Amino acid sequence: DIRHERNVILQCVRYIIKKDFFGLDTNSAKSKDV
Amino acid sequence: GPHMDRVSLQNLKNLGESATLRSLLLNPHLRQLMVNLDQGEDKAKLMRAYMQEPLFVEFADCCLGIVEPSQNEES
Repeated sequence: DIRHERNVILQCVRYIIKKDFFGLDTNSAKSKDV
Repeated sequence: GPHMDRVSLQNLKNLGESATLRSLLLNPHLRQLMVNLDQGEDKAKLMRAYMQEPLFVEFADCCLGIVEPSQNEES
């Protein structure tokens, strides 16, 4: 199911970029407003 | 909700081990798609615009077979 599959791609992509390309951690809740 | 829609790292790490999938990363366009989608400038339209390019389609269809524990019903 494409609803599932497309989100699954997000896991695949992000894993690769994590050890292959940049490995950055920009997607984090670094907001200290909470 | 999308709880088990998230893949375990084992399955994801198996992608880089797949000789077929790693060979897709060799495409400068495909790798640009990957990084663009991750940055999330507009994942909303990217998810659509990426499924029309055969390069990303190959990547997607390849990773599915590696990360999906979901059997083909009764095949």
